[PDB]
Amino acid sequence: KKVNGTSYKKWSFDLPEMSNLYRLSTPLRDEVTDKNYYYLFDKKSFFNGKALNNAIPGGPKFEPLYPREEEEDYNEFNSIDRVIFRVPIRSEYKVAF
Amino acid sequence: GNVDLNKLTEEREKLLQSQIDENLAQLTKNASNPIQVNKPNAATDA
Amino acid sequence: NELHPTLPTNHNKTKLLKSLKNTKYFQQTTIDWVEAGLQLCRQGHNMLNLLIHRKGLTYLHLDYNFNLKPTKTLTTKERKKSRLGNSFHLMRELLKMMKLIVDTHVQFRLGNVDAFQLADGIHYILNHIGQLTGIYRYKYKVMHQIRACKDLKHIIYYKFNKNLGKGPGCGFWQPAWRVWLNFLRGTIPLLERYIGNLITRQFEDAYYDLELRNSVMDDILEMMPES
Amino acid sequence: EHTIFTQLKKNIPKTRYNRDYMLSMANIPERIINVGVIGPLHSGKTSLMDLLVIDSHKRIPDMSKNVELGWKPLRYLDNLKQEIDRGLSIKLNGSTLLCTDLESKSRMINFLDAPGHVNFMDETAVALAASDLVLIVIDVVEGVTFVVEQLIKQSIKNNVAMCFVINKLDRLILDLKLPPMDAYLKLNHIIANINSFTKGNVFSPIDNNIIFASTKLGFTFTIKEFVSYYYAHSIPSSKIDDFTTRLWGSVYYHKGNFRTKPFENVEKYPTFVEFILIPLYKIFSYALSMEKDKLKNLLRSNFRVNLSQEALQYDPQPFLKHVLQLIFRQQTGLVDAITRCYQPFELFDNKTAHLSIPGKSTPEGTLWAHVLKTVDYGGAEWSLVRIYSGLLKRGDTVRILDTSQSESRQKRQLHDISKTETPSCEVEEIGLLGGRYVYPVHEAHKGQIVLIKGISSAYIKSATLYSVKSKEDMKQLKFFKPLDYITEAVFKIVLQPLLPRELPKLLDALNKISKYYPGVIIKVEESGEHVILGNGELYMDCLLYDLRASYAKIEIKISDPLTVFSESCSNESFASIPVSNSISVAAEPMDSKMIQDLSRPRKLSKILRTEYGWDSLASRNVWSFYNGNVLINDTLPDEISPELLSKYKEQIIQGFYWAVKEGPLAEEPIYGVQYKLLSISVPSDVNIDVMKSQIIPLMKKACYVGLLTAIPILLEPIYEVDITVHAPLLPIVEELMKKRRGSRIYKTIKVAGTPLLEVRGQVPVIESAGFETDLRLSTNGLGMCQLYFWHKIWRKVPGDVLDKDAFIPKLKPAPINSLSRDFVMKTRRRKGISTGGFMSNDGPTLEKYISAELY
RNA sequence: CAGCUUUACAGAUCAAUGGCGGAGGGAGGUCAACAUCAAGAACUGUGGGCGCCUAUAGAACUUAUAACGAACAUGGUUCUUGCCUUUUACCAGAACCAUCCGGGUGUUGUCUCCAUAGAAACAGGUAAAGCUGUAUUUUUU
Ligand SMILES: Nc1nc2c(ncn2[C@@H]2O[C@H](COP(=O)(O)OP(=O)(O)OP(=O)(O)O)[C@@H](O)[C@H]2O)c(=O)[nH]1
Repeated sequence: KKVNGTSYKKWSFDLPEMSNLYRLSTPLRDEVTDKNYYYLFDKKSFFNGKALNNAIPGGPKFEPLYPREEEEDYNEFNSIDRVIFRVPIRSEYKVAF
Repeated sequence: GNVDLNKLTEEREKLLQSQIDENLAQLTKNASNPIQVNKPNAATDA
Repeated sequence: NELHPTLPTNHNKTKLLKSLKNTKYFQQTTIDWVEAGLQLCRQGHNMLNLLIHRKGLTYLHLDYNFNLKPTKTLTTKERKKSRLGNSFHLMRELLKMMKLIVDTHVQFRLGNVDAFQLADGIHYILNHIGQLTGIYRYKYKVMHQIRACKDLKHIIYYKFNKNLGKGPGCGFWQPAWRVWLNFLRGTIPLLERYIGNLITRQFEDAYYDLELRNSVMDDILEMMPES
Repeated sequence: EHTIFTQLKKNIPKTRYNRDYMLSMANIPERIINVGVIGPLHSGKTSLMDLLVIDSHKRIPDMSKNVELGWKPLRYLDNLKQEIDRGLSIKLNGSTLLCTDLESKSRMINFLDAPGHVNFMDETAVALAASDLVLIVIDVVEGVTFVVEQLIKQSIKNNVAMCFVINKLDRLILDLKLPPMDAYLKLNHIIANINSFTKGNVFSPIDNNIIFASTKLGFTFTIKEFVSYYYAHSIPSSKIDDFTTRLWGSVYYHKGNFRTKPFENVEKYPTFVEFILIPLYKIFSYALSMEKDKLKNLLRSNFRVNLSQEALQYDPQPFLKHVLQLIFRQQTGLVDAITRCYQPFELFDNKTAHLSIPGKSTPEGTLWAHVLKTVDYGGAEWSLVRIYSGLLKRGDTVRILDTSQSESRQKRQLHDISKTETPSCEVEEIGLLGGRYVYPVHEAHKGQIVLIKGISSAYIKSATLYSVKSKEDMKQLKFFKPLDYITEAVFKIVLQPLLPRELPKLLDALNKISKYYPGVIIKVEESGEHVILGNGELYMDCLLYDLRASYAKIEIKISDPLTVFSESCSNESFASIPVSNSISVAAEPMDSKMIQDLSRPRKLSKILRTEYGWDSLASRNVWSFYNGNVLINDTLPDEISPELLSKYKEQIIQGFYWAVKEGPLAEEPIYGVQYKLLSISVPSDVNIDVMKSQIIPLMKKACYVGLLTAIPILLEPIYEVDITVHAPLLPIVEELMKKRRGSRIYKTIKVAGTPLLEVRGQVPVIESAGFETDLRLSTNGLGMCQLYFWHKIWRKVPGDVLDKDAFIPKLKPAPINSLSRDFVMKTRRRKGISTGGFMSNDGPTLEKYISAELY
């Protein structure tokens, strides 16, 4: 009665056995499940990075996904002498916001 | 694909006679082509 | 993969159909897997030979571990005769791979072996196709798969060997196996198609303007089917 | 008229209580509690609201299978794509619920889900303004964080009744795995902290103020509620209150029907622990761990509740949640607690006075409402408005006044003490909140908060709407102040649109942003550089998304993030020199305490001054400050008391105001200065208007001169910084702090019964720039930073401005003394004051700066 | 310790009214065949049973989003890198279609185990199950 039957399609347990199984697993699949661990390592984050052509030192890199076209050409906006470079502004940021 | 001419074809079918078809004027090379061929060739007869 | 998902819909599977309607498929012989594998390998070997026969009968001959090579009479004409297709080569490679895994199982079943060695052997097979046989010579999208497998192996080995243990002894073939399965799945249909084509060997930009010219002419002709 | 209404009704969830009844109730005040649920980031206030919504409704539409089961939380009041995807509640989308009490006196509740994340205090502020009770929520684990304390403080300003909800018992039961005694102790500690944070009142489970909860597992209760459910069988009705009272505190219960002696014998486990916490623990353990049959039996016996056939086959967490729900019934306890908290209407008057000056109301003759927030509930712009008095019917034509036009109006009224209504508004439709629908209604009523659809055109951010019928009525009327959007903006961003063919579109969107997000000082600058002061990064990002996706749909360039700096001095002034095209003035740096006071009747003023900064009588007499910046303007020469030229001040200080607004150094506002007039050489030939005009420039010039004299500085703001790290990652945090320029660790507060070192701090907003992300990455998903500005704490940008040598590198960050100047120069450039890629600062007038200050 | 409801019952008259239906199974199968696929589901239409449930079929709008499948391989064309110059065969990134490899849900039928009446209650008895209960100022001393 812990399964549907010999088809082996649905399964349904009690606790102690499950616990035991989990314990057994522990060496193999110790994925650290504090959600926050994956800040800037979620699929969404990765996608964002890809569409921004941006890395995370651990994370993957790609072909940039849009035409890499610069030519902003230094207006009163986005000049060197107007904006102030106190912060280094890493890629880590660019995907995180 | 080939839709814009179907109507035209239909019209043609409707209109023409056999006699008319028989007397379609065998066409003259309005951009006098063979003369030009002759002339360039003669100029550049190797 | 995550970025580009894939959708299916209504379908009727092949194996089930075969089981049901088609003779001469009688069914459900509960084989020890190894035996079945061996049988498959044998059949694979047979099939290639058959295919060859159907073509111009070649000088080359297969090993039972499928490593194709020429017997003798190495000439230009011969080469021309016996280039055949990359699909065929790929199939052969696949068969070889199967044999290798099946052969390890066979070895395990008999003496001169171990269970640990079996797992390790399997791992070696999977995580080195690049060593053991070239499918990468015939369909290079195998190469991607191979690379992936290698990466997986690498991941495992650090994961495995935190302790003093370091060397060839390691099982855990699962993710590699999965990868291989996926690859097979990707490749099967094309292979099947190729096979079908082979068997059915008796039965079956700027051109636009030209096409227009032709089509219009045809239409005109149709319009006037006179004397 | 009717058909449309019917259609609207149809496109909505059908509710367990009758909507008609609710509407009827809303006619009658004292039956409408406006509550703002408000807390720290991820308290679970939204979740709680969702629970309430669930309880209310029969079936909810988007309520999928998983949510029902209880894996994913359902935030019914998330609504918007932004929010659904983000994980943060990001605006004020509440709802209106008829709820019964313990003893079912039905009462309609205008609930408002404030966001927790600090950078949206704007929304929190709005909620506070709206709400007369404020359901503070707290995470058990993170404890009473500084944020909570701040909220409490700022709620006691408002002012409001503070019901507390200690949410996340589940986390101390399950995650921290506290012994029940330990848990109890922790709770007590939390309560104590809360009390401390509070000035006047005292908070405890007794007297229905605390409400213990866990929204993940989906159960809230008060002690009283618990007693009602599961301690009425065992005891008579006379000794129930007494029992309840006994329940909380250092009190024990050794065998005796029904005594109960304080202290004590043999075994521990107090009354609270005994009759509540322990039970909860048991429930948890049996729900997860026990064989099911036994649990079922227990639940049949001890709680009188039946597990269905399906419910037995649930997975543990969901199952646990279900069990909890079964136990503690649809959350009336919370409602009861809220009711108990709200006095009511002793506070209400005071609150209204605070919002809109003291005085007296006028019910029948005129209706008045506080247009609080503009929002986008159902795509289109609505206005959430609290009708304070009177009743606002559909299609009524209504007066409006943006709380910019409020102080001025008041002044005018005072002066007064032909008819002139300045703007108007046709009220096209009105309805209730909310979650995922507006329930449309004809009548707005004195007490209830409602979304109105006509209100927008005239107003932006906050407003007062009304409908008078007389001069007397008008006279009586008062106008709400603008909301003290607690945090106050700092964080700068400059927009351009990528293809300026669509500047107009951007502008349009920008207006919407300003309206919809009300903590958004959007200055349009002279040089086409449209500017946005957000609270901070995340908020700004959200706003950008709203703009760039929804309210505009354009590729929109975005500057690296700046901050507003402001102008102040270190030393006092040394030479008041006038200017002519004739006044001279000079300024002193104010005392820190005084400044702080300012940030948070002449005789009275003098007294206050004396109390604060040890100022003399003369000093007290002289002063006349402005702007809430803050600067102080002193009339302190010798001749002015005999003179009637220095008399008539109302005109004179216009110039000063202007100066304060836009300084010398950066045209970036002045702060933290006590100005002193030293001479006003007015000629014989008056021409009064002309003279006034002259003064208006001249005063500004004088101020500038004074500032220059006083060794002026740009002040950076500082972000006060919460960091809730796991203890052994504090060194990492410290390292991180060290790595950047400005930063400081004031106090490492160990949170009670957790591994979380709540390590408060200071960081200059400029050098923040995604600091949160940096913190999180470094600390491997531990220690959610929070940055904020409630304090309005500014500071020196290190070093001396007005030094041409300064620094080495252009592209890189500059050193600290050097930086003193660099920012200033860049600010100037941005403004359009300097001329060139290489330039300097100096202040006229005159005489070559007094011959370079006499060499 | 009282009440009514239900089950087992004993023999009643036996109406009587209600219920129960004038009785059609419940499992499961690496058994098939047949549809129909994110769950929605509002809302409208029409069924069948009572402002509303249960089936359907028509879009709205949803959020899909993480998981029809906590799975991931492969084609084909068009655009774009790049091998380059080419047949494959490809590097690596788009777009839109398709291809396998798996899946549920009901409609049915068939094969292996578990079942098992052909109708009961009225009037209240027996036995159990399910809920409801100590006068001195505001209810009944
Ligand atoms: N362990 C635990 N988690 C909870 C509890 N309540 C809520 N959560 C989780 O923590 C998160 C916070 O819930 P929300 O309601 O989104 O928080 P919030 O009050 O909306 O916070 P804002 O977004 O700032 O308004 C969710 O992902 C919940 O699943 C609780 O009592 N215990």
